[PDB]
Amino acid sequence: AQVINTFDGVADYLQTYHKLPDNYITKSEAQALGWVASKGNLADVAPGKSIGGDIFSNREGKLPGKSGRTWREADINYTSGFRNSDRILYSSDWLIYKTTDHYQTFTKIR
Amino acid sequence: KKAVINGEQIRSISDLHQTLKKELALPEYYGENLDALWDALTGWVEYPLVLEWRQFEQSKQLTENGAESVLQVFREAKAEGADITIILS
Repeated sequence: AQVINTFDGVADYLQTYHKLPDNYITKSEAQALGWVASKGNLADVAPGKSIGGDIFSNREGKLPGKSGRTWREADINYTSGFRNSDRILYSSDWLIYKTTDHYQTFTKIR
Repeated sequence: KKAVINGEQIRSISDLHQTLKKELALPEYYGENLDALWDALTGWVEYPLVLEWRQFEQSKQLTENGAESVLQVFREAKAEGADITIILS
């Protein structure tokens, strides 16, 4: 399988190609294929895929909001089983940030 | 399944986050904030989920009316297709 899943790996791809790697499907697309989250079964129904691409609403306003700018997010460092706490966050105007603590703090990395 | 939030004992917004955690058997890494509850609700939690929030207006004043925005996240989650029943007692 074709996998790109690290903070630098996905960050550089988003900057260069303005698109997420192909190993990412949204929650919705995954739910359709048979993913039920509490079973921790992403790898059985979508091997090689990670959750990524979904809109991030930036509910605690920790990230720079501005009119016209949408945020989105994706899982980093996932292979199998239950999801972890690492995420990348990218904007429509390509700001990139990351979190390793299940969204408590966010670091700008590009 | 059946989780009961008593809005009398909800001292603060952190109090709430700890209760949601033990009551919905949220991840040990849980970030205790709204972005984190959204992800736990759309990507961790077992369904069907039925949430009973007793005594919501008390909850609101105590939580400087921030209980409303965590009520909004369960509604949004439910509009996305999550099997959540909210019972405002």
